[PDB]
Amino acid sequence: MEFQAVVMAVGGPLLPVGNKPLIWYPLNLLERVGFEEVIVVTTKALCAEFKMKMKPDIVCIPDDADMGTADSLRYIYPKLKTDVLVLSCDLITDVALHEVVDLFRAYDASLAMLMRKRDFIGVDSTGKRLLFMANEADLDEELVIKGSILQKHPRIRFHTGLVDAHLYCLKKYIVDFLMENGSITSIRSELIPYLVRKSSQSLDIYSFIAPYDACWNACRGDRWEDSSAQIVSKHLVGVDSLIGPETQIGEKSSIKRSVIGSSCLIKDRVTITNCLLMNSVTVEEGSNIQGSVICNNAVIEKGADIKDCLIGSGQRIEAKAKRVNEVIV
Amino acid sequence: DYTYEELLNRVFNIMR
Amino acid sequence: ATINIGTIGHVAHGKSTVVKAISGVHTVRFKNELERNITIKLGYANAKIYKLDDPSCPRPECYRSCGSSTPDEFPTDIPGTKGNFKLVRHVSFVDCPGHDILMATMLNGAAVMDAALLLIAGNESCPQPQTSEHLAAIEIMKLKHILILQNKIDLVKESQAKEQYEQILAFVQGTVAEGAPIIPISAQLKYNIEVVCEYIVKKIPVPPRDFTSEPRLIVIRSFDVNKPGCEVDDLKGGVAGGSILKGVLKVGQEIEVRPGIVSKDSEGKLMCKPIFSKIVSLFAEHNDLQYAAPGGLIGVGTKIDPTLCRADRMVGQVLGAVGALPEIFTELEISYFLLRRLLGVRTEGDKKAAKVQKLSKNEVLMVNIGSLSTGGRVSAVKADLGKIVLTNPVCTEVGEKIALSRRVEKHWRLIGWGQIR
Repeated sequence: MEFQAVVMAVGGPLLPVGNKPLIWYPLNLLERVGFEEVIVVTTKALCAEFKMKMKPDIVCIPDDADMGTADSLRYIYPKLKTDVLVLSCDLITDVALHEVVDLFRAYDASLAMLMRKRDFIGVDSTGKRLLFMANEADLDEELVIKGSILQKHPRIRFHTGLVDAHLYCLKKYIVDFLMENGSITSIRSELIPYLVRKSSQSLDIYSFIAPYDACWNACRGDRWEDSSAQIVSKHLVGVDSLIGPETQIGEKSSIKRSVIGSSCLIKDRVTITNCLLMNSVTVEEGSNIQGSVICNNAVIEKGADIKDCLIGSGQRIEAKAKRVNEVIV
Repeated sequence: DYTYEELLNRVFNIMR
Repeated sequence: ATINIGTIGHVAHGKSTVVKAISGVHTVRFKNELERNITIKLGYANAKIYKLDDPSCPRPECYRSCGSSTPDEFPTDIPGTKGNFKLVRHVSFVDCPGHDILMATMLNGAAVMDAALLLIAGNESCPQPQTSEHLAAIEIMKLKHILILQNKIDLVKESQAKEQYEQILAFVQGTVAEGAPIIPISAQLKYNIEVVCEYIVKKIPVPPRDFTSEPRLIVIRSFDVNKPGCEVDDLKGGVAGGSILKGVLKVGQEIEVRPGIVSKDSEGKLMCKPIFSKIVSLFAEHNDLQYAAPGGLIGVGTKIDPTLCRADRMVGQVLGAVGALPEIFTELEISYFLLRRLLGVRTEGDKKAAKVQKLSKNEVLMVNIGSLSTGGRVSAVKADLGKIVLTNPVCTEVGEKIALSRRVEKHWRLIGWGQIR
């Protein structure tokens, strides 16, 4: 048996909706290979938009009001019996995911990580067996290596500048450790109980080599899709963009490094953007754009010149010769 | 008060 | 339980053995983290006071009146005499220390005490690092009986000795201290306790205190002894040494905390089902007086779920009587102002104290409502009106003790306050 997984809601997603919110491809390349009886923990208003998800499996699990991180696992505890995969939301996906789970099978281990595409993390010569990660401020103390763990393992390679993805190929031993030691928390920071060399059931502890997280994560939006579904007007000066169905397709515009959604009033004159706009965006009458992350329910016309000013929801503006300082929109 | 002036008259004859 | 008296001391002079010298009972708990120089809990003692043609301030021990705050030099006074010690007022000392980490402790047990005594340290530098910080949170809760409890000149050198206390009293414009005169003490030498420890009780009368009003209790303790492998019949409620502010708490007295855990379809705030609570057991600091006088502390024993009282996650919950006068809305407004410095560390740069970061959008908030720090994400908040956004439907009475915390590091900061309409 292997037949379950979970994704934690908050890191350590209500307002950010890129084309969709943070759930485009993780369910795709989680479910493009198997995984059709899954258990997702959720948290409210975001728990009831699950028809246009059109996933062949959705099982949501809510929680209490203001919770932490290990308590999620501790409350989904009474029904999970086998191999478990826990994800997070700080992820792009650009890799065939079968390799991390097959190496996690390949040592019969209990742990894993993702460290690929301030920051220090070590692993041996084969690239597989780790010690610990080092960060910018919790390690005000300098760096400590244990004696025997370097006496046996000859070298270690500290890595400099990749990103975490907070994957954990994982199994029942450490979740029993979490339910019995309940007060131990901080799943991102519970690395230190790893104990490669120093047990309630020989051990194997093991690893392998995204978004910017307050809520926005917008700058990584320039990403191809592995648009094509649009009412094709085929007359714009367009490159590196995307749009969905039932969208307004007018004329008189250039385009580069942009994004569009469904049901957005784009019919009158515009210029090039370098700026992403969600669904429900109304633009008209000759708009040159620069540096804007337009969320849902947007409207502007008659001389809008956006220059390095991202937006939000409830956009109410028509004319602003913009300076490059970003503002509330 | 008489206690600050009491200390400066009485107790600081042995104190630094 | 008539009058409380609160010593209030900021960073780095010592508040453990001086609490032992003049108050008697020192504060202790389990996994306590009790002090490093000054404490971080409410330093409370149990007192019964009597004066018998004697200026001294004795304890309920009725034989002598001294302390142990110095090893060498003992000036002492006329202590009193034996004979089944009497009771002038139901008084008891309490403490409120001055780090910035005890916002639960420093904000929950400060509006509920009655008299205040602000202390000046004697183990810090020539600049003043935290003198204008640790009664400025007590500024909005509006205590009245406030005094400068002048503390340390013992190891203090003469260049920084006799004039700089006036500069500290002028540097505390955010602290209500101009109506705080000086009755001095000594943290080491404890000289002449019969006048030094006299008018910290004798000059201080009853505060403006309501006798028979609603007990609108913000609670300070909820503790429990139910370790793995416990007894059988520990059915109790909040096992507390509980300072009350208003309302007489007799036997059979009624008191309600209306939200608790928020009701079904948790987007409303109230359903008409009051919370029935009959507090019989009340420990009057050495005795079981079931009839609790307002203002002073009494050892409170309620009757609720015992599971809910092990780890006190309920610092400052409003328990109010019948006649539910608190408000029902979830859009919290305040009439705030700002902290002018960004102080807590001493320097000569004026650079981290540049400005006051207001509310924003897509940006977090946290503020101790009483002593409850909730928050959430915001939508559109204006410039000079404080619209606190939250997630807890709570029928709290008046959040007139709030501290707008804000992250700059591992520790949060102090940037704001506010008075509820």
